[PDB]
Amino acid sequence: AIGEFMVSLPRMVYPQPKVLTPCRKDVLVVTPWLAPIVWEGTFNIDILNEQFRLQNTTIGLTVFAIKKYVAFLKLFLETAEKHFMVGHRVHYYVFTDQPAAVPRVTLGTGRQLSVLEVRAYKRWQDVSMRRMEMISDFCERRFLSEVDYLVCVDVDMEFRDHVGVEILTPLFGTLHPGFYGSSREAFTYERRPQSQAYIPKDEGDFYYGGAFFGGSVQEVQRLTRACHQAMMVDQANGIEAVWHDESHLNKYLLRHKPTKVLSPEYLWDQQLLGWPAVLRKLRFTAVPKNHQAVRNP
Amino acid sequence: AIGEFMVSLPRMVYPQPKVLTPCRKDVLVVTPWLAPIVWEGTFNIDILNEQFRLQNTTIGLTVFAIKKYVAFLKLFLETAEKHFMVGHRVHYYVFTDQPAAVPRVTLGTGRQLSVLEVRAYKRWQDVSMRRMEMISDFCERRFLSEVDYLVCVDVDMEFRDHVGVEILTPLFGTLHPGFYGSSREAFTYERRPQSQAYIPKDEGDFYYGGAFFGGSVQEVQRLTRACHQAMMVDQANGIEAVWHDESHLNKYLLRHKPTKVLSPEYLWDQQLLGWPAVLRKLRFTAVPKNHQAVRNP
Ligand SMILES: O=c1ccn([C@@H]2O[C@H](COP(=O)(O)OP(=O)(O)O)[C@@H](O)[C@H]2O)c(=O)[nH]1
Ligand SMILES: O=c1ccn([C@@H]2O[C@H](COP(=O)(O)OP(=O)(O)O)[C@@H](O)[C@H]2O)c(=O)[nH]1
Ligand SMILES: [Mn+2]
Ligand SMILES: [Mn+2]
Repeated sequence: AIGEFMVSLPRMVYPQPKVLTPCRKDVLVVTPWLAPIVWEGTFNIDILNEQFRLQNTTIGLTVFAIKKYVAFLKLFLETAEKHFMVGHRVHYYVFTDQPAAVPRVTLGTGRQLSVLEVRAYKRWQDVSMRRMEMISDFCERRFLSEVDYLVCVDVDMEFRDHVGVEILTPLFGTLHPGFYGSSREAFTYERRPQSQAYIPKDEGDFYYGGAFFGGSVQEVQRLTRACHQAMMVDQANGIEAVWHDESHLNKYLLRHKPTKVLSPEYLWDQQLLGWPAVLRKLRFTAVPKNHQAVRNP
Repeated sequence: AIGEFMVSLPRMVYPQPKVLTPCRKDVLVVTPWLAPIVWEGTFNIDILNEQFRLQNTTIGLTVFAIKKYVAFLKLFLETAEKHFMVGHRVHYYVFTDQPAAVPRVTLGTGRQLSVLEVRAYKRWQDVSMRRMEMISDFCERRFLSEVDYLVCVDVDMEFRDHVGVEILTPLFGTLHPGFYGSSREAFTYERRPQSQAYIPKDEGDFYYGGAFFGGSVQEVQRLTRACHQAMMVDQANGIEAVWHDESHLNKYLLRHKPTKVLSPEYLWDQQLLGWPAVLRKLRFTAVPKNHQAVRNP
């Protein structure tokens, strides 16, 4: 549940925090609005696991596998079983136009998977964008009654290392791996004022990735509905934002600041970007794909 | 109010966060449980002021002025008017055995003061300790219906610099200025197992000061009631914790981790400790006093 039951941590033995030693010297670990930026070295997972297990936390994970992207499910789910929220209650929600294509992946105790059938749009842009509507449609259907937090990710990915309760918070976004070191004017925000996703050149905190966001069910409902409604205004006006759902996500998180930000450890592409010294772990990574082949019949 | 009304920030122009530049190189700015540690340089007050003003936030400030400590009220309140939550709604709650001794301090718009008459205990230790019971007694009386957050401080103090909405969170404690650089075994926790405040030598995150804590009304109610109930168990067992309410506060915050920690900028004694380089601002500081004289007839 969320809202903090009154509970007490047990005695624990762990290293004392070091007030006069920074946990990272190379990166920003807190935003200007006092949201943690989650990097390895910022958290003691044992403390966090205790806190969230005592609250009996259930995490939902949404993933869309539409048309040829069903091919990504087996590795996605296998690796989620190794690395995502292990020890906590997990409910996977696989949205697909092909239920019979969902692989039979063996789940650990306390973990379940539901298949949600949805329609397939022709254009990959529309498939990607309509995730906001579909996630918002399923808050009342399932999520409010089944999970405490939702984590909403791309399927063309694999887990390689721990992704756990350190991410959980009312609202989070993830630093896009292409832009974490970039100046805001280089961010690929929507720059046309005729779109609802428009962000001027002198605004913006971060460039968040569309492939990994989440929060409490309430906050995810708000985000997804807002982004969908904004998309529909754009469609009525004959404009499609340059990066689709990601552009609208960025507008939303500029205006509604996240309560945690995940570092690019949580959203990476090793083929394109290697393994920089600033990433102590590569947690959730792109699986190589040929856009043209996989997005079209 | 608290619980986040759906609201949007206006357009704002401010410096871009620097992902690859730490906001402080000299101090820890986030705890191992991902609570911000509030130091100058960690926050953009303009963003935070927007967030909290859009939620129409009201902050209660409790202060006890019992027996001779009424002498501290005028400077406390005058300086709070200059530095505490300016621009936000504030409700001061002055607990005293002498209502006629509360000075007539001129308040800014949107700020009010209530005088709450309470009994005076003989021993200063009991006066200090019984604040927990009294704060807890006033959650149902006033606070739940009047304020969003409570800030609970010593009176023998003055504000010298900004203390604002950067502190606000469900539950906060403050690093005691005598111990922020100390190892845990040097912390003056209660070390006798026969007290409810007992903390073993291999446990503890920080040594929090009894003179400055707070949070949402709900969380402050929980803390104060727990500390009072623990005090009463100790009294029945013929033991008084070594540092009184501070010892019980430390036990509570070990077991129930705060969601922000304030640096010693927020609780300082310049006479005893000077102005170290690590303090960029001295915000809330001790007023010199002679313990023996001021605590006794
Ligand atoms: O034919 C498609 C196109 C997209 N997607 C979903 O939409 C997400 C976003 O698209 P994609 O991963 O192609 O975007 P990219 O990471 O390349 O920007 C995918 O991970 C899938 O979950 C899908 O299921 N089928
Ligand atoms: O006779 C007394 C003793 C204590 N206090 C209150 O209890 C707080 C804690 O006591 P004190 O400041 O003496 O503790 P110290 O800061 O010296 O540890 C004071 O700030 C007052 O708010 C009081 O009002 N009258
Ligand atoms: Mn993708
Ligand atoms: Mn004091």
